[PDB]
Amino acid sequence: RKEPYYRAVQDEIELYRAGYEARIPMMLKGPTGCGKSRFVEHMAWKLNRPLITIACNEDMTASDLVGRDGPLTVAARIGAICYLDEIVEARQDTIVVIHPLTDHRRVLPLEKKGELVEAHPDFQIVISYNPDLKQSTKQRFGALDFDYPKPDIEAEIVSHEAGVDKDTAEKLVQIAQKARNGLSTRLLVYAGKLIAKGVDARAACTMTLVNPITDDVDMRDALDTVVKTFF
Amino acid sequence: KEPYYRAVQDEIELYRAGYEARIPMMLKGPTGCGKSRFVEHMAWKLNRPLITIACNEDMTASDLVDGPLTVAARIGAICYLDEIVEARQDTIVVIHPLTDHRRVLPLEKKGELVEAHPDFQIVISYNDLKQSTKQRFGALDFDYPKPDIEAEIVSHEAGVDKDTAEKLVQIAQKARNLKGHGLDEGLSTRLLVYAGKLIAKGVDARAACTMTLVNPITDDVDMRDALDTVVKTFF
Amino acid sequence: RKEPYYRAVQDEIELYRAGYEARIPMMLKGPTGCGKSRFVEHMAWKLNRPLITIACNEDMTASDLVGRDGPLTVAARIGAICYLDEIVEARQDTIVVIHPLTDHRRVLPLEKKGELVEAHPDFQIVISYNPDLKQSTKQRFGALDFDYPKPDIEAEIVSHEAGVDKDTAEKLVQIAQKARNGLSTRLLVYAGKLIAKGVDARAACTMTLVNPITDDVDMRDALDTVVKTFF
Amino acid sequence: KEPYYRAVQDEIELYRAGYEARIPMMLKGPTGCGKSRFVEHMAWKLNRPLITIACNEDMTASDLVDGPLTVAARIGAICYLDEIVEARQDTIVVIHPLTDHRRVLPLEKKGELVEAHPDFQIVISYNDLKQSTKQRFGALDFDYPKPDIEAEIVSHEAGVDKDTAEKLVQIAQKARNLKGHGLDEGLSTRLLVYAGKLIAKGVDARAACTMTLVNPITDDVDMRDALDTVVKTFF
Amino acid sequence: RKEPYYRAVQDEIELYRAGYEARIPMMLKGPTGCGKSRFVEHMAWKLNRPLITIACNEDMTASDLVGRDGPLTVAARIGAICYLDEIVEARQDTIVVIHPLTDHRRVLPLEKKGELVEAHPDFQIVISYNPDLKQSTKQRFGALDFDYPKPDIEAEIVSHEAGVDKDTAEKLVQIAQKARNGLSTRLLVYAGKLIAKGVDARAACTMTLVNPITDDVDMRDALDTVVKTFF
Amino acid sequence: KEPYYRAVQDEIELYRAGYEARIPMMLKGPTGCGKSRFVEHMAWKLNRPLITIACNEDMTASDLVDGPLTVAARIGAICYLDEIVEARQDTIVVIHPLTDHRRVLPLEKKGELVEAHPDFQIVISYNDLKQSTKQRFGALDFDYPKPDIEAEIVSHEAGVDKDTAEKLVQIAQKARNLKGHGLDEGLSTRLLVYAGKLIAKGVDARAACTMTLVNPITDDVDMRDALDTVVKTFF
Ligand SMILES: Nc1ncnc2c1ncn2[C@@H]1O[C@H](COP(=O)(O)OP(=O)(O)O)[C@@H](O)[C@H]1O
Ligand SMILES: Nc1ncnc2c1ncn2[C@@H]1O[C@H](COP(=O)(O)OP(=O)(O)O)[C@@H](O)[C@H]1O
Ligand SMILES: Nc1ncnc2c1ncn2[C@@H]1O[C@H](COP(=O)(O)OP(=O)(O)O)[C@@H](O)[C@H]1O
Ligand SMILES: Nc1ncnc2c1ncn2[C@@H]1O[C@H](COP(=O)(O)OP(=O)(O)O)[C@@H](O)[C@H]1O
Ligand SMILES: Nc1ncnc2c1ncn2[C@@H]1O[C@H](COP(=O)(O)OP(=O)(O)O)[C@@H](O)[C@H]1O
Ligand SMILES: Nc1ncnc2c1ncn2[C@@H]1O[C@H](COP(=O)(O)OP(=O)(O)O)[C@@H](O)[C@H]1O
Repeated sequence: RKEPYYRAVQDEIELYRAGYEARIPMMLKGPTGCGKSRFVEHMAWKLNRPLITIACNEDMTASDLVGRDGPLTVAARIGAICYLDEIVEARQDTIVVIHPLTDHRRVLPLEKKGELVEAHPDFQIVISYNPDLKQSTKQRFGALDFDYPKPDIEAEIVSHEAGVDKDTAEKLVQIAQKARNGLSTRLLVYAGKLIAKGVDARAACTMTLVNPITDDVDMRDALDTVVKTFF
Repeated sequence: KEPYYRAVQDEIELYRAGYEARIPMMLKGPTGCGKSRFVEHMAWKLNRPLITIACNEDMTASDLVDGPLTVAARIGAICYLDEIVEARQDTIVVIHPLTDHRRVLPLEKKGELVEAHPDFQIVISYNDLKQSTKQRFGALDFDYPKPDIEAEIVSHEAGVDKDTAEKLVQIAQKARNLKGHGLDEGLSTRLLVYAGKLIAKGVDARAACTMTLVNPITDDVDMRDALDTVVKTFF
Repeated sequence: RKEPYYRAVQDEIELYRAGYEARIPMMLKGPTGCGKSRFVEHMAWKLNRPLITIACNEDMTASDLVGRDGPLTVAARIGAICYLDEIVEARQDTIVVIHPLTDHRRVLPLEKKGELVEAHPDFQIVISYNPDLKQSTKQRFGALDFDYPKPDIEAEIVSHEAGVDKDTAEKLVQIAQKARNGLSTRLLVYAGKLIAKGVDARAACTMTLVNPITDDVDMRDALDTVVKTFF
Repeated sequence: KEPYYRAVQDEIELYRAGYEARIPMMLKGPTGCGKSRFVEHMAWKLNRPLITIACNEDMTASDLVDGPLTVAARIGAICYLDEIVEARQDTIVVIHPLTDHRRVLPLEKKGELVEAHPDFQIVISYNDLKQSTKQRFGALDFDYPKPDIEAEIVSHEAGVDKDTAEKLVQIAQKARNLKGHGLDEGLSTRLLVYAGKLIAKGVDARAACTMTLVNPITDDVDMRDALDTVVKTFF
Repeated sequence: RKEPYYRAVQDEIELYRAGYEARIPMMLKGPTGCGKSRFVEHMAWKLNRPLITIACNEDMTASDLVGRDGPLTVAARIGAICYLDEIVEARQDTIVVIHPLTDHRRVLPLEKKGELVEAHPDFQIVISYNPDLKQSTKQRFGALDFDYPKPDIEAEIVSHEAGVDKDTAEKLVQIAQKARNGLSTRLLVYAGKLIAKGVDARAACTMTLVNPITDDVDMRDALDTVVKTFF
Repeated sequence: KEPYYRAVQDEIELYRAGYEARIPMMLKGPTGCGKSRFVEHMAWKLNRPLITIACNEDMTASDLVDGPLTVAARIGAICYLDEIVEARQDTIVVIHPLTDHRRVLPLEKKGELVEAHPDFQIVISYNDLKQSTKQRFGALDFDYPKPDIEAEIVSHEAGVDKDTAEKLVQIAQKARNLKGHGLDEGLSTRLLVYAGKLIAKGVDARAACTMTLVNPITDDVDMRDALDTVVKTFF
């Protein structure tokens, strides 16, 4: 596995490491595209552990999770980090399935199969939360508070991923900063990456910063005035 | 193999560089405005295979995931998923790991994980979707072409002379003017095409416009005659 | 196939013929029992083409349409006219299935089977619409505006189908005309057909014109006053 | 084989000619008023086989379509579909091509199309249905028979003397008077039957009427004693 | 089969016996735990007849009832008493399935199997109703009006089932009587049975009379004042 | 094999006699207050096998009914069904004949009826359920233990000294005070445990309390700093 590029905003990586070894289930909280998913993949490799990602949604059922085997069960048998992305989207009654894996009992009853699986001692559930869950689900997790990084830091992230000089990346950040009166950092990476293809700066921002997020016209010409301030 | 497409703006070059960065694109705009044909033109201009998916609700994970979306990932082909919003959401999130820096779709159950070809790109069409999904895309905004260009397209697609096409656009122009004033959506370019070809076959122009431009988009009688008023002035 | 009796009210039959040969999908719009279904069957035989009828409803799914093969697919392979009656009743997300058959692309992706079918060059979709659909579905169709025919004409239709003299048929029409302050022409055919069995004229109308349509009592004795005007 | 039926109106002759024209009939009216028994009497009087279908929601297309509805089409038998409104709607529309001038049900999947026998007729029962379906039927309106006739039926069905039957109808009469004033629906003839036969077996008439005429139709206590007041006057 | 202990409150047992032999379907109406289910089992054995109980619920379907064979069908073939407990809870469209068994026609169409079953001449449907059904379902049944028995009688029932002296049972009844400003008689049996285990009288009532029924705090200290009146 | 449990009240003796009468018990109270561990302690103290069921919605009749609930009936073991309300209702009513005087579960389809062992007991957990089901149970009301006892539990479970545990409880005390004033539910004992063990591993106590006591239960910022104020006073 190649190492995923994650730039630490604060002390979130040792808090996770501490939390991981300490048996406790982790919850990541923040807006869209603030590096939550990437953080997991960075910790998954840094701790030298397998990674299984689950894109949760409103139509996902329990048997999609445990099997008919399923991702959650596989993640339980082999020592893997099970990342339930977008936990809010999923039906909240399909998530109580993970409850036998989150407290001191660490097993998964596949009562359709008549089997009680072992939880590989190196197993942990991490979930993504933006920005509702049950209290019997919330209060079984430790929580990290993620957010869009400091302007200097985000500018470093954009330049590294999109492939543009600092001066352009700072402008993308300053535009984005005022744009969130959330707006994914990935959209800034897209914008810069387009500029790295000889695309008009405003057009690059129009494609990524004003069009994918809102279909309100007078919205756009409020964000396309702030793009014209810097670019 | 160039499919007929007339650019209204910088969409051809913007999508070009948009593909050069392998960025997931979203085509936004009204129905029948050239979105589905724009992809074909770019798939030809960028010189690469194209796989089209018509998204409905009875489209499970399996059929999207031997799977067409999986095929475009192997070959390195532009994957155009038309009308994504209609598809149930356990599909919309299937494309999520293909929108990451990873470039990878998980062929679970069946076996291995699939790392996509460097020439692969995912394209969707859009007028719901979550902000988690919308912000994974770059976006181009399509609207009905200006009278000059639109008439050229109609004339070419309908097989009618320039004069007839201009009048058809003129009718469509007077009808798009009425959105929020009686129409849920202005007149499509597709219906403009539909009209000229009835005319190109000898059908009375007033009748041809009635069954393609007036009737399909309106049930209200007093504003349907308003469109009929327009037709009787240009034809 | 025996020819279905269709009496032309105006220029709807050459407009369909013109529209058919011209690749465009047709939509029939009008009240219940104004001869929409019959018109299709008349055009189906007159153009010497196979006919597949689909009774759309709120519980009909896409796999009921394309197959698990289905009617729509069969209609696509062999050169047939696929008539989707009562298109408003069906779930509007199950109808976007026909979209790949209605524009210039003319195919049907059976992604459950891994097959892309050819559209037999003599294939067309016609739908029944009373009196909502998506704009992405509406604006792919040409539309004919059907309605209950002129009094003289409907009287001819009733006499031909029910089997009664003109004088009785005119009365059924005049009653119906004022009854629609819709009311199917078929109910008039039923009424006359009962009169052709030695049934009291008012009783024949009571069974067909006032009872099947409304369960409001004071409604009935408003329609049973107009039946007593003519009969 | 004549099943016991007493005509309240011209329903027997109206249905007779209604069948002679092979017209789809609908029986409208309250529950337990003789609708399901009227069909049997006519199926006997018109001298023809009869197939009855009890429509619920777990009645797919297959079970209606070797299928009973298909059987009546082959043989030429009156097909009585009881409580149509309860059935899911992909069934209600199965009968549509059998209500046309065609007289034909499509046995799709399995094979051929099925042209029905000239002696076939479809009958439904009704107190929802679309106007597209309701206007495919002729309709007869059933209501509870007038005191003279109703008592004769009760006496015959219950096996009680004329005097007892009249009082039971009298109780039912005073209860149908209260609809919109405390009762969702008046007292059925079926419950009137139920009462006499408890009485025909030696059960105290006040108790017999209580568990058949009062209790099954009312939960409200102060109007339940209102019905109990009626019972204690005739019994 | 051992005889179930049922104490007759009034003339409900001969009315059932009379109703049973007289072909008519029976309905039991009353609050929770007033001896409705027990009454059926008492009549089932006293009439020397097999008994099949069905716990109706909002997710129960028709095929759960008739088979895929099912309980209702089995109860129809062999001469058994089919007891549909909690009929209000079930989907009311899944219960019209029993309609062909409740009138003079006594059959069950398994149209999925292509079979019309005989109704064993000794077959009857009894249902539990607390305290809505369709009129086409209601008016096919005879109805018995059950209720919590007279204080003297209920005290006899508690002493017999729980195993406590009269004086304790009367107190449980008097507490319960005022508690229903329903409250199951079974909760009184539980309370006394706990007292028969050396449990504090108020604690025994707290576990059964104030805690299982309400989660309102100021409710509890209104019922725990009346428990302190007698105990 | 005694699992660590500290009694807050008479729950151990009340459940003891509650089992001696073979009465179905319900454990009521907030999440993470020791309900699931109380059963284990009693299953050990009463000297008998224990089968635990985690109830979700995709738990049909079959998996509850070779079935664990059936197993506890044969063996004579306490059957703890955790979070019953989450389970679909055709399961909640499966336990109904096991709550009667009969003591019997019907293994239908598969065959015979199953009479349970005299040592069998059914236990559920609860904070919906019908009154028909709730009144089939005896009930014990659990709440978070008083500061003395709670700190002892935290200290034991967290592996921290008495002083640290008391402060953690103090923080939890100041947070349970805020329910109805900004919090949907007070701080669990489980999160109190979670905090001490980060501290028992060298994590900064202010950070440890932040990610276990503050962050998991609050999204509102101005009252999240209110909890942060509390943390900065005790740590
Ligand atoms: N430390 C970081 N903070 C913020 N964004 C980052 C960081 N490191 C990488 N990114 C970029 O953010 C983009 C989106 O992050 P993502 O994993 O989608 O966040 P989320 O899971 O919260 O949506 C990635 O493409 C990545 O390049
Ligand atoms: N450059 C163009 N701009 C607009 N419309 C065009 C252009 N070229 C062709 N068309 C016509 O406009 C119609 C647009 O419909 P299509 O692109 O197939 O679906 P949609 O636009 O809804 O994705 C086509 O029928 C086509 O004949
Ligand atoms: N030209 C016509 N106009 C109106 N009604 C007609 C015509 N020709 C036949 N009919 C009669 O109308 C009846 C109902 O027509 P139908 O096909 O049900 O219309 P729809 O499909 O709009 O409900 C048929 O039984 C037919 O006999
Ligand atoms: N001519 C009649 N009119 C009214 N009721 C009758 C007549 N003949 C018999 N009955 C009795 O009335 C009851 C009507 O119920 P039934 O006809 O079976 O169901 P429904 O009337 O709801 O279709 C029957 O139980 C029958 O005993
Ligand atoms: N005659 C009676 N009246 C009231 N309760 C009784 C009677 N006989 C027994 N019981 C007790 O009532 C308890 C609950 O009765 P149950 O069958 O649950 O009533 P329901 O079916 O109305 O809920 C039983 O445990 C039984 O011991
Ligand atoms: N006697 C006790 N009272 C309260 N909490 C306890 C006790 N003993 C242990 N605990 C701790 O409290 C937590 C309670 O969670 P648990 O009992 O497993 O779930 P729940 O209480 O939600 O059923 C456990 O993690 C356990 O470490």
